Amino acid sequence: KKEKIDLFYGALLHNIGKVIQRATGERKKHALVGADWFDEIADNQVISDQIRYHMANYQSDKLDHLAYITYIADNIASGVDRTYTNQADIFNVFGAQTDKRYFKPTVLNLKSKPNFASATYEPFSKGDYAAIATRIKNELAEFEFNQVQIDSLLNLFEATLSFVPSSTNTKEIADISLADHSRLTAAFALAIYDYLEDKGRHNYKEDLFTKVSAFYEEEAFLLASFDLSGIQDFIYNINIATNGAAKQLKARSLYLDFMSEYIADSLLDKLGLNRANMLYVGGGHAYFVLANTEKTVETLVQFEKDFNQFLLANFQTRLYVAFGWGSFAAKDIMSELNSPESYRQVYQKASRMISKKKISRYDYQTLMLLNRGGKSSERECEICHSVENLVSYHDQKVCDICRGLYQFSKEIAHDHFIITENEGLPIGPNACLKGVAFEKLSQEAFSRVYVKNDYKAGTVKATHVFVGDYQCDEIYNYAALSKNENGLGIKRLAVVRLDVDDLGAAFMAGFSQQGNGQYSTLSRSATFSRSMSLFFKVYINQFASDKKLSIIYAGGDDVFAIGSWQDIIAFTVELRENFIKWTNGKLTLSAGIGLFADKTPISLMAHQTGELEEAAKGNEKDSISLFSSDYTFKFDRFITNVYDDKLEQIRYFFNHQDERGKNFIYKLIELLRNHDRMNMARLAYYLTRLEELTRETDRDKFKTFKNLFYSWYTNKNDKDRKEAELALLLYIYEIRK
Amino acid sequence: ILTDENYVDIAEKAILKLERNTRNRKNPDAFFLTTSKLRNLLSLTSTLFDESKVKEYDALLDRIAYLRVQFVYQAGREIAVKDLIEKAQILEALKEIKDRETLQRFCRYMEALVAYFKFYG
Amino acid sequence: TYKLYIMTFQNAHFGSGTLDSSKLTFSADRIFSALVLEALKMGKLDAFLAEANQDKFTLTDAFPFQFGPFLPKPIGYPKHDQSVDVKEVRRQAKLSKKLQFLALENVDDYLNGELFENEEHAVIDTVTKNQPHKDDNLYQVATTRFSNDTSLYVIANESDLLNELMSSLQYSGLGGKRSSGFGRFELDIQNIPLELSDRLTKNHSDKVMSLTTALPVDADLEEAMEDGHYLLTKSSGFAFSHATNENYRKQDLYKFASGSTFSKTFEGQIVDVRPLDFPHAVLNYAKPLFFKLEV
Amino acid sequence: TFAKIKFSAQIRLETGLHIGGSDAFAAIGAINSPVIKDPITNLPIIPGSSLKGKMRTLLAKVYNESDILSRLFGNSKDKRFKMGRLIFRDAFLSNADELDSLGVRSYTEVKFENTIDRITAEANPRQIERAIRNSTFDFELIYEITDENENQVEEDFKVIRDGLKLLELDYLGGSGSRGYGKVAFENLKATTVFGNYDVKTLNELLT
Ligand SMILES: Nc1ncnc2c1ncn2[C@@H]1O[C@H](COP(=O)(O)OP(=O)(O)OP(=O)(O)O)[C@@H](O)[C@H]1O
Ligand SMILES: Nc1ncnc2c1ncn2[C@@H]1O[C@H](COP(=O)(O)OP(=O)(O)OP(=O)(O)O)[C@@H](O)[C@H]1O
Ligand SMILES: [Mg+2]
Ligand SMILES: [Mg+2]
Ligand SMILES: [Zn+2]
Repeated sequence: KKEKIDLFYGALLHNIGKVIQRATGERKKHALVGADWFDEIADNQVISDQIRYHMANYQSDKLDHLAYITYIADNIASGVDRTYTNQADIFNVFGAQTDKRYFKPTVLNLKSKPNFASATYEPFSKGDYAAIATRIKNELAEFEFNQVQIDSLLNLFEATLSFVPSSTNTKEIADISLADHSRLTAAFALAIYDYLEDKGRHNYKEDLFTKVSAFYEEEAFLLASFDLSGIQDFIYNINIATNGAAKQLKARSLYLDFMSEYIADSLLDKLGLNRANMLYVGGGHAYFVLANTEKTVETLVQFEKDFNQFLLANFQTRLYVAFGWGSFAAKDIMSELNSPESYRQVYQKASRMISKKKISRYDYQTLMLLNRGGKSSERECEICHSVENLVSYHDQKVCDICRGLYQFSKEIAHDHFIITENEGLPIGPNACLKGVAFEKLSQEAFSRVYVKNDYKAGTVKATHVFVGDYQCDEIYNYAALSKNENGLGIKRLAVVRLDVDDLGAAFMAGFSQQGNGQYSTLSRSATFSRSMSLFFKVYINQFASDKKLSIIYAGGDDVFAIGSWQDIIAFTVELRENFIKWTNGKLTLSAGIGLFADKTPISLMAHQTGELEEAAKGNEKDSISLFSSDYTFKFDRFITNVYDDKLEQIRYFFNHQDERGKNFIYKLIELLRNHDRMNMARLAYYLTRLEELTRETDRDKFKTFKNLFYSWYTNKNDKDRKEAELALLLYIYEIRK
Repeated sequence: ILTDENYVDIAEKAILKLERNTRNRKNPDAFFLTTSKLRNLLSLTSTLFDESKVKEYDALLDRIAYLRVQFVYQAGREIAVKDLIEKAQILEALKEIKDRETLQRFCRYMEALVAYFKFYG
Repeated sequence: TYKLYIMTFQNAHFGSGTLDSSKLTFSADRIFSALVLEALKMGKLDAFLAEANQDKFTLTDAFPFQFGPFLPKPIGYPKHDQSVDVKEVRRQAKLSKKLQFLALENVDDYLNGELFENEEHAVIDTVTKNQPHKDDNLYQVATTRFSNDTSLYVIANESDLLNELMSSLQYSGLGGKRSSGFGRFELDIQNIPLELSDRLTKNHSDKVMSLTTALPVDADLEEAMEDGHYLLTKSSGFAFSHATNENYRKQDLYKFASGSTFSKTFEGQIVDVRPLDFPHAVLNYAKPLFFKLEV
Repeated sequence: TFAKIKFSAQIRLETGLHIGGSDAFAAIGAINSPVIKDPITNLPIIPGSSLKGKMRTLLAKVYNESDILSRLFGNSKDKRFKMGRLIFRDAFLSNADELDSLGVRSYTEVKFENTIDRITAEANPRQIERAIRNSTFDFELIYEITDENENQVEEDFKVIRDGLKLLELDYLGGSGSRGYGKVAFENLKATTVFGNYDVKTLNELLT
């Protein structure tokens, strides 16, 4: 803005003396450790004097001073009201009373493994804090405090300080990282200023320091939101005989990710705000903290009208943004502020406004001009059935938006994406999105540049989005990649669609089970917001490091990943066994894998996988659905029984022999599939014939196989038998010549 | 008598209820009944279990009458088969055919006797 | 207003923009455009079109008939009347988000608040047809396949010219790939229950629910946006004509939807959505037959 | 005058059928080609488009070079003949009770079948599922009499008669050169519902 450079950086770079006092172990009070440190790094006393007095209790009367705002916004961004432990797990207070877990404090990278908590990190890993603090000092030196570089500083915290706790001498705030706590405190502290500079006050010591309990009751914050509607009608507009099948499917789910990104980053500079206020962004849904005044509400209503005119001019009611705001006082604090109906129940008030506006979509003057007619069109866009601006891209007649999506699918491999003015694939009013190389930023004229899966600072001063993406090969080669070095593998490619089970039920309510409700704060759900986006948007490429697959989309709860079938099955086993260690077993997910032949269309492929996901949601909730709706196993007996226990023992038999070939395996599948009471006897006869038919050296190997196979045939609980069928499908598929 | 939901568990119990060679401890707990005397009984029923599929029941009732001949006759020769038709209630079940679906239920009942006999020793 | 026209399909393809999709019901505009395409080839359209511009006659889209006429789900009419067990009541708002049909026996309990776990009408198949030995020859056709007792019942004016037309739609079929085995039905004109014809109003100024897609007249569209809770659904497609030798496009009438709750129920149109420089009209029937909620 | 006469026949399968469709999952032992079925009853169906395209390609070899196929099956161009006057319906397997009285396990037999390489001499087994012999399906065929028509109505009747003799000389299914066809139309009667058109003299053209 025009003065908020003094307020935003000072309310963000305060408590960074809590890093150096953490690093080298000084005995000085932490309010001064970042105060003096700023002097040998930069020189701006107005930002500095907030950090000199952000504690506001060692010397409350020294210097109308904006550190008054930094004090109250530190209390409210903290879930509590304010001795050397690490950052605790967020899932220590999620759900049930389980073991305590603590993060190992590290930085982030594009090649770093997921840093899981454990019970062995109660001590204080002091040595990494030297490596953290020198990473700060190398990039805070050559740096300028402006709206150009208002955004590179946030990733400097969200990568490095992402696991460092805050105020470790405590009993409650054990899991609020300093990257998140500085992000929320700078988010609130701007919103007090936009709440106070609109009312007309200039002094900050009588409505903040003395009327704090009045401000604890004063409704001074909106919780804005939006909801991008019609996403799956836009993404899954693929059909059989689509000329670009998978590239358009990977482009449109990325297109609406940038559009959901640009609805955020264009509403915040229409206001006087920035990316600290955005508490979350996901698949269309995103949550803000804005100022509670008429100068910002009328900006929201105007921008909702102005942005829907953009969507209507390019999509014709396929997409619709729906705002909603809930005014709230300081009631998202665990200090018994009407604990049942206060925290979610004003986060729900903005959610009811979205439902009121998703149901009363347009108004008079738009719908009078929607169906004005006067258009003798002849050919339609054969993808999205639109009419205007038809071009002839590779002898099909497509529209103007779907033309750029083929161009955006060619520009998708780049690392940088810019907001041009008139350069194709529009995502806003006077805003178009373009893929661009690194040094082409000198050439092209832009307004904001988005960089994808990156943590380097660079010269672009960009905005760091995180889109999950991987390709080990082209999509049409994944069938022929399913061989081994021998040649033994079935030429199939599998598609998995994962989904976290009850994600909004774990986001919104989530933490109220432990305690009396003293963990139902904003900062827990803001840390839960990051940790579910930090997993699926960043860590999923580590799980797909060398696997022969292609993550088409991973965002929010949902993963959609085509690939070779040995690795896709290995992917989700490796994903969940990481994801249950990431969350201590809570937030179980569900998956559905489907084998498909070579050269089948992706719309036939992506649909039936969706049939298996919605079938696996209805097992009870927590299941994998291999290949077909009738292999719906729990994950808690698919990895520990099918994929690693039963398939290991079948593979241990059929490699230490040359006698029992595939014909023995195939006649077992008929016996496992029909399963009347008569086939129990016929199986007991079939194994006992071959027990003496074999050569008498390896008769114990067959007898320790057959009496162990007959054991899980007659169990009469069905949970030990259908697994044996699925274990033998995964063995013949691995030995298919 | 034997229904569809029990005739294999009946035949599982009948092999266990059948006696064993308690003496002659050279691979002991072996049966007095032998495999080849048992497969002579199933060779009667297995050629009706596949002509029940093809033909009517109205033509098979001449050989279904003959199964009471030879299950008695094989029981009269060796005392081991004599115990089989007592333990496994075969002469009771053979007089209760009356249609195709019990003929196939009895002929699957004889296969259940051969299956568990091969299984248990 | 008058007798409901029960129609038993057992195979039907209903639109929704694409060919890979098939909606359960078909709405007022389609069945009316079937009648005009029927009354033309009887040489009898001008007796129907002179009737088609009267206050006397009504018309209603399809709803499932499972031993009793059903109704749409009111759009947002149930109120938020319970901050307990958020883990599962959000899952309850998942199954009660694709329901869209309520029985008349208990539609008053829905406004009063009741869960009503949805029953099944016509599980939609998607069979992949072809054309042999051609270039680009794999289309895919969805199919509503009805559940052994479910019929559809347009609710219209009991008119003898209307019954002569809709006894011939038994043999021309509604919906999609008719002349390929879809949409052929058998009509059975029944009578209305007494507590349903009690509330088949058209001009009752109260908290009133629509039972068909209706584009209001422009004097009424201003005030109907205020308290209404509607869907919009984009009626469009190609105009069928025997007089073009060229497949043109309708002019994209954005209507309301059946189930749109409203106040001071408005009067609709017959919206000439003909393309530019086109011989005849494309009627695109849109006028409401409402449903009172509390009365 | 206006009329809609229909051709009610009982079709009959002297060999199997195989009308496939969506291919879900092979599952090793499971059927490599499941026949199309009625997804409520799980009885084998004959879809009407599988009749409608089959009897027009047969008549394309007879009446080709058009004009008499266009009015009986439609054409996307040619404004005279969109929705061309024949409205078929899917077959419904009438005798789901008469087959059970004959004694039958399920209505759809499974045929095992393979493929032998010319040099390796190694097999490659199918499981082509069929719908069994002498099942009867409900066959109905709405031909429409109109004001434009009754000049050529008699000459359409000498085509649909001939367009059902050819299905008795071709297969109407999938994999027809390997059997799986040989369908026969019996009790082929031409009733008139919703109309006034004398269907007497047509009924002797059918037999
Ligand atoms: N950008 C995206 N990419 C892929 N999947 C998405 C995306 N956004 C949403 N989804 C998936 O679609 C589902 C719902 O999307 P939808 O467009 O229906 O949201 P909505 O309109 O807000 O739904 P509702 O009206 O029920 O609140 C989510 O559960 C999510 O898994
Ligand atoms: N990244 C995210 N973080 C938190 N919540 C999310 C995210 N993405 C989507 N959601 C939530 O998901 C809800 C939609 O349900 P969704 O199917 O997406 O997950 P869910 O609530 O766990 O339900 P399900 O068990 O059916 O997946 C929305 O209310 C939205 O708040
Ligand atoms: Mg989810
Ligand atoms: Mg979801
Ligand atoms: Zn398009």
